[PDB]
Amino acid sequence: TPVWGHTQLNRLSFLETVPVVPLRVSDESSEDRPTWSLPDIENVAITHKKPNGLVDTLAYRSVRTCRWLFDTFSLYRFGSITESKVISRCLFLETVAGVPGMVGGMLRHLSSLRYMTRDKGWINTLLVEAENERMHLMTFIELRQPGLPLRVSIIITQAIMYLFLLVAYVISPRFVHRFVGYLEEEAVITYTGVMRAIDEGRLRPTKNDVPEVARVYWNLSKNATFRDLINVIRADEAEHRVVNHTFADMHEKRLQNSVNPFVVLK
Amino acid sequence: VWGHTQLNRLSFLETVPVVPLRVSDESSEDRPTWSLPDIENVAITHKKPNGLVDTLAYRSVRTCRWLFDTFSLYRFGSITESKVISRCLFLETVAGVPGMVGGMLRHLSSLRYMTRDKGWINTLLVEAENERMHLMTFIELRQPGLPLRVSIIITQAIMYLFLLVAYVISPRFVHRFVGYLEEEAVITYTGVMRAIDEGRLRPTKNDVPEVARVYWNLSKNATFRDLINVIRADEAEHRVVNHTFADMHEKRLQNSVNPFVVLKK
Ligand SMILES: C/C(=C\Cc1c(O)c(Cl)c(C)c(C=O)c1O)CC/C=C(\C)[C@H](C)O
Ligand SMILES: C/C(=C\Cc1c(O)c(Cl)c(C)c(C=O)c1O)CC/C=C(\C)[C@H](C)O
Ligand SMILES: [Fe+3]
Ligand SMILES: [Fe+3]
Ligand SMILES: [Fe+3]
Ligand SMILES: [Fe+3]
Ligand SMILES: [O-]
Ligand SMILES: [O-]
Repeated sequence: TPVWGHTQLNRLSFLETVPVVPLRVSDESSEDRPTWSLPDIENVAITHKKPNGLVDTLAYRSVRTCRWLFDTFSLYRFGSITESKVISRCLFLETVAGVPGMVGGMLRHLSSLRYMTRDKGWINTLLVEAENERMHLMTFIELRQPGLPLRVSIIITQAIMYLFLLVAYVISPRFVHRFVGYLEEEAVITYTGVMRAIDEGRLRPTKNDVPEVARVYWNLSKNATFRDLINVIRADEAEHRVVNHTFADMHEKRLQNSVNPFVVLK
Repeated sequence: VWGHTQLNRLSFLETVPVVPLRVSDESSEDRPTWSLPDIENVAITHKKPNGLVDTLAYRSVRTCRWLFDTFSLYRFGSITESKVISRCLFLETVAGVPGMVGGMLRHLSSLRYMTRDKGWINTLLVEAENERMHLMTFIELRQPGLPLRVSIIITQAIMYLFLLVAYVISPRFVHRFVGYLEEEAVITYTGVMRAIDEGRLRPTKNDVPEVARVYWNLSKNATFRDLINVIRADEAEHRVVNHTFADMHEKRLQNSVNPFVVLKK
């Protein structure tokens, strides 16, 4: 269908159409949407992959070290579970889950560009992750819109974590791939916790008007609940878990410059 | 069957030796869909410098071109096919950079500020994947020397850092610079097409590479000329797209909706 041809290609600008384009939520993201079956991802589960040497271990300790600081500073520990404290958590953390796949994608892109070699499907995997995690932010910001302290600390988090991820990937992209491996091992835990807690009525959900952004992106029928939204977000993290653990492994074996195994499922 | 059982496995390393190399996976699934006789009337345009920033973006490129052409010897002697491919190989390394840094910075901005991005990221990201496909194509038709492989490495560094600070200081200027660059590219890519029609240039690569034939949806009959003709249209999509995006900045419209994402749907 698209009416994009040479009369449009010889234009100077389309600045003028800008005021008459609708803001339909589906545009927020590309069409590489994830498609999960609620009854199948329902049985997603908590795994843990053994660290192989020093770098796998450094990686695993840092994620533990961070889970522990975060969990304590943020008071997630004592008090009952709450809607408020779940989404506030997911909101802040989702800002930093978006970074990794954009540094890997972006650097593997640049490498492809300077030794003029073929990437074999790695770049388009990482950037859909980055995107897919950015859409995790976009959903929770429909649910809780935070205030000035939490926002200022999100900005300093990105400054710090952009710098670490960036310079970690240049020196050991296995490290960073291992690190998201384990990062997501914790993401999966935290979310099955939230579903379990709904199922045992300890956190019975108030936000069931699932946002339009999330309905389009996960193709969810109108009658979907917070628990159904959460699960799918948890299913996404199990994928990333396997992808960054498969990617780390591949490096360990010196298979960086080999086909991205997840291209086949497509 | 991509479900829990696959998501609950730890690693898919054992699958690497059983997955085959396919040209269709070297990019995403967002491919140019051109029809040759339509895109034969792409054309050289020039946007008016609207103000001090544009004038600076334009005068940078014009000097980059003058310098590069006297230093590369483009104009010295006759057009040859080695001289065209040499050049476009060099330059198409540089060209993949801008969309990526742009795409990245905007991604980053939606995360820290928690704001809709409204279609820019992807367009700016497939824009980088496109230029890299041009590049993967040109690596098939020539494999450059050691001298040039070094010249290409160091030039990434200067250019990467340049756009990094440029896009943080002023995205208006970058998009314009990019818009202007892609005027010049269409000029070159028409000089070439015209050189073929005249017989001043007789390509020998009128076997077009596999990567390119499924990236662009061409036939095994299509030639060098036809390849230069789908690429040129890519360079004119980035010409408009980018001059529009930079008009959106000049007007404080850089957080409205990217208009092209309707111009598809
Ligand atoms: C391992 C951690 C939390 C588990 C966890 C979650 O519980 C959730 Cl809910 C998500 C989304 C993720 C996403 O990765 C996630 O990693 C602590 C990470 C702390 C930092 C990175 C510091 C503050 O910079
Ligand atoms: C020669 C130049 C421009 C013409 C031109 C072309 O002739 C071509 Cl063939 C293309 C593809 C493009 C793509 O954008 C292109 O811009 C100068 C480019 C900049 C440098 C060399 C240094 C890094 O600053
Ligand atoms: Fe994650
Ligand atoms: Fe996430
Ligand atoms: Fe190009
Ligand atoms: Fe270009
Ligand atoms: O996440
Ligand atoms: O280019």
